[PDB]
Amino acid sequence: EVLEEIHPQDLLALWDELKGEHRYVVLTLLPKAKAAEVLSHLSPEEQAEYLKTLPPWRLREILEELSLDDLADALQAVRKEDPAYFQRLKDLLDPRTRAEVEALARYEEDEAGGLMTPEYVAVREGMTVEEVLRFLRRAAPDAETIYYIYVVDEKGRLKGVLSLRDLIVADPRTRVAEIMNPKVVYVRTDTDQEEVARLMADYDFTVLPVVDEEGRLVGIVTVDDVLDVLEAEATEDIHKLGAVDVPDLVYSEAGPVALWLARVRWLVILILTGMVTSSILQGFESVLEAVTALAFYVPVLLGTGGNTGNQSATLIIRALATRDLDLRDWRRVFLKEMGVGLLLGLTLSFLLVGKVYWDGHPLLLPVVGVSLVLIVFFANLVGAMLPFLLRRLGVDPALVSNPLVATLSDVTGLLIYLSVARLLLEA
Amino acid sequence: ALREVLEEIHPQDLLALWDELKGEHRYVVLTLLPKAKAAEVLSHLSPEEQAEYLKTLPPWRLREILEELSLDDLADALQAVRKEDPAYFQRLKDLLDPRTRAEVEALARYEEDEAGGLMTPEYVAVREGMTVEEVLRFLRRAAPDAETIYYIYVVDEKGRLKGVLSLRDLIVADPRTRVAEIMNPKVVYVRTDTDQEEVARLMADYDFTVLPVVDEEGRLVGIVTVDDVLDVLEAEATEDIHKLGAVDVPDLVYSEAGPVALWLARVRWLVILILTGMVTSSILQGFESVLEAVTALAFYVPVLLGTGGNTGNQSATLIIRALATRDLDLRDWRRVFLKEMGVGLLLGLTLSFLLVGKVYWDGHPLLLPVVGVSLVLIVFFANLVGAMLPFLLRRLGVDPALVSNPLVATLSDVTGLLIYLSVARLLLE
Ligand SMILES: [Mg+2]
Ligand SMILES: [Mg+2]
Ligand SMILES: [Mg+2]
Ligand SMILES: [Mg+2]
Ligand SMILES: [Mg+2]
Ligand SMILES: [Mg+2]
Ligand SMILES: [Mg+2]
Ligand SMILES: [Mg+2]
Ligand SMILES: [Mg+2]
Ligand SMILES: [Mg+2]
Ligand SMILES: [Mg+2]
Ligand SMILES: [Mg+2]
Ligand SMILES: [Mg+2]
Repeated sequence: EVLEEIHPQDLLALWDELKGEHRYVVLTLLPKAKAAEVLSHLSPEEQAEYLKTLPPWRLREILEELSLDDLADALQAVRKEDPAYFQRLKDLLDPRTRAEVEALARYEEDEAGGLMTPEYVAVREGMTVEEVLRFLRRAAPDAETIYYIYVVDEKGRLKGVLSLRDLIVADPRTRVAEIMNPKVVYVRTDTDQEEVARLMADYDFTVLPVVDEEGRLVGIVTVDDVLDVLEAEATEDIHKLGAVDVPDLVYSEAGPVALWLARVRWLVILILTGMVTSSILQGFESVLEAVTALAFYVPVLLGTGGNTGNQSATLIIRALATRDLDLRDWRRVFLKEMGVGLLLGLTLSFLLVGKVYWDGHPLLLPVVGVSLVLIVFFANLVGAMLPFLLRRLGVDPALVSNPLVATLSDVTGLLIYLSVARLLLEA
Repeated sequence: ALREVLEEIHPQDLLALWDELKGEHRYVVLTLLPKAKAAEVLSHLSPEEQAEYLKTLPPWRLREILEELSLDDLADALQAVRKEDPAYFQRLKDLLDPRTRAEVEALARYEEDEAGGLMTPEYVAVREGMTVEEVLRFLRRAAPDAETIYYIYVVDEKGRLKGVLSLRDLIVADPRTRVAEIMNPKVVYVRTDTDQEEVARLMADYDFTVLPVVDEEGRLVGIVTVDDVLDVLEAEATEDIHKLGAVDVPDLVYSEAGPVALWLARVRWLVILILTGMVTSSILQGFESVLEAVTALAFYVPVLLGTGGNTGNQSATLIIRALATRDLDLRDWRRVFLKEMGVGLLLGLTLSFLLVGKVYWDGHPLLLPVVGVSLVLIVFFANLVGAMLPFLLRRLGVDPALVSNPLVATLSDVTGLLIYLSVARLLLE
C-alpha cells in the first residue's frame, strides 16, 4: 500500500511532532534505504540515540544502505557520545567499508575530507565516450553521482572532468580527453568547510573533486551537503553576533544549565569592560556634581553610540564573510564610513538637541549636541574597523559581536561626552 | 595578445578581479571578452552594475551579450533596467528575437522573489507515450539549448505535470522499456507564487538539484536550479544579518553603495530608536528627586543598563534564528518563556556577584542591594523580553528578524531604568 508511497521527507517533517516509540518502529518498518535516509537527516543527537536503540540487524541494515560520508557523520556522533559502543557499533561493518569510513573520520569534520564521499566515478585517461558510458552503467549502482566523471592519470591524480551531459551528446567513438575539461577546479582535504561552499557556489558546480595532500583524487563533495554548510555557517555567524559562542547549539535541544554555560562567558567579559564605565563616571564627579543635567542624557547619548557602532560593524562583518570586502579595503571603508558618521551625527543631533531644549535645559544644549556628532562619529568608525582589525590579526570578525561593540561604545561615549563637558565648563 | 593570454582566463578569475578594476577597465573587458564569457560576467554582477553596462556598452556587444545569456538571467538584467530606466528597458527588448523576447515578457511578469521569479523555461519535457530509447534520442537533440538534462519532466496533452525522470535512470534502464515506467508521480513541485526562500527550503531538504514550477492549474512553465537557490540562501541569510543590526535594505551591497546610499539605509532605524530612547531623558528627570539624594547612584547606570541590553541581545538572537531555521514552533513560546525564565535568573545571579563586588570595592558600600538586586531584576526581565519579542512579532505577521539588536538595547534602556530607579525609590525611603 503506502509502505512504498511515503517519502523519507514526509516522515522527516512530521518527526517534530511524533512520539519517540512510534518514531522508533518507523525505523524498523520502512524499507532499508528509506530507514537510512531518515536517520540521515536527523540531529546528530537523535542519530546516536537510535543507533543505540535499534536492533543489531536493522542496525547493520542502516549502516549498509547509508552513504559513506553520511555514515562517518553518524558514527562520529556516537564516537563523541558513547565511545565504547562506538567501536562495537563499528564492528558490524565489513572490512572494505570500515576501512573506508575510518579514513573519513581522520579528516576534520569542518574541512573537505570531512565533507567528501569516496563513491565517486573516476575513469583512467584514454577511453572513449561509448566505453565511459558502459563503465558508468557498471559503476552507477554504488556511486553517489555519475553526473560528473573525473579523469585521473596513472598515479591517481586529477587530469580532467567530464559531464554526463557531454557523453550523451557526443559521438560514442570520440576520445574523452578531447571533450573533458583539463582545468579541474578542486579542493584539498584540509580545505575549509566554508572555503568549499564558496567554490561550489562560485563556479555553479554540483559536485567537487577533493584531492588528497598529494593531488590524488580521494573523494567528492555534493552541493546538497554544502547547503547544510552554508546554513550552519550563517547560523554560527548570527549566533556570534548576539554574543553566544556555541557554533553547534540548537535551542530546542539544549537545557538551562547548558544555555547558562553558553551565554555566561561573554556577559562576564563585557561587564568587566562595562565596569570601566563606573570608574570613568567617578573620575568626572566634579562635573557631575556642578551641572546635574549632564547625567540626565547619558542613556540616550551613550546608547545612540552603540546603535551606530552595531550597524557599521554589522554592515562590515558580513561584507567580509560574503567576501564583498577584503582586508585591503579598510583604508577606503574608513573614508566612506567616516563621511557617513558625520552625516549620521548631524541628523541625530538636530533631533536630540530638540529634546534637550524642550526638556528645559537650553544651556547644556551645545554640550549634548556637539557630543553626539562626536560619538556617532567614533562609534561608527569603531564598529567599522574592529572586524577589519581582527582579520589582520587572524581572528573571526564575528567575535566583533553587537554586544561587544555596544559595551565598547560606552567606555568611549562617556570619555567623549564628559571630557567635552569638563572642557566646556571652563569657559 | 588580448584575445589570447586572456582568452583562457576564467570569467570567475575575472569576477574575483572585478572590484580591483576601474569603472573604465571593467568596461573594455566587458566589451572585448568573447560574447560568451562577457555575459557570464554580467550574469553574477549586481542589478545596479548590470543596468549600468547594459546602457553604456555599445548596441552591438549589447545585442551579442543580451542574447548569449541564460533566460532567467536575461529577465533579471531586464528588470534591473526597468527600475532605473523604464524607457531603455523596452528599447532594449528590441535587440531580442521574437522567441527569446517571448519567454521574457512572460518571465518578468512574475515576482522577483517568487518561484516564477528565479525560474527558467529551458527545461526538457516529454510524454509518457515514450520509451527510454526516444527520451535519450530526444535529449540529444534538445540538450544544447537547455539548463539541465539530468532531470526530465513529463507533461500531458494540455501541459500539466505528471512525473520526473533522472538521467541516471535513463542510463541504467533498458532502452526498450516505457517512460511512464521509471518516472515518478510522487513529483514534488512548487507554485509560481511560492516564496523565494520557501523554494530554497525544499530544494535543501529533498537534496534536489532541480525543482519544477506550475501555475494554479498544475501545468509546467519552468524550473529552478540549486545554483540560483544557492545565492538566495545567502541573500535571505545575509539580509537577516543586516536586519539584526538595524540596517533595513533588501540586497544592500556595501562595496557599491556610497555615503548617501548607506545614510539612506541606516538613518531610518537610528531615528526610530533615538526618539524611543529619549524616553530615558524624561525618565531620568521624573526621577531627579531620587537621583539628587544619592550621588553614587548614577555612577553605575551604564553598567546596569548596557548589561541587560546585552543579555536581551543574546536571548533574542538564539530565538530569532531558532525561528528562521524552522527549529521553533510559533507554539513553543510558552516553553521558551518557562525555559529562559531560569537561565536569566541564573545569569542574573552570577553577574550580580561580580557587579556587587565592584559597587562595594568601588567605594560605595552605602547599600549594594540598590544596585546588585536591580541587576538581577534587569538581567531577568530583559532576557524574557528579547525572547518573547520575536515570538509576538511573528503571530502578528511580521518578520521577527526585525527585533534587531539595537532595538533590543534601546528598548532595554526604557525598561532598565524604570526597574533600577524604582529599586532606588524603595530602597532609599
Ligand atoms: Mg569555521
Ligand atoms: Mg564528516
Ligand atoms: Mg553562483
Ligand atoms: Mg549557468
Ligand atoms: Mg552527501
Ligand atoms: Mg565566520
Ligand atoms: Mg522575502
Ligand atoms: Mg529572477
Ligand atoms: Mg540537505
Ligand atoms: Mg542524500
Ligand atoms: Mg539558472
Ligand atoms: Mg528572513
Ligand atoms: Mg547600550
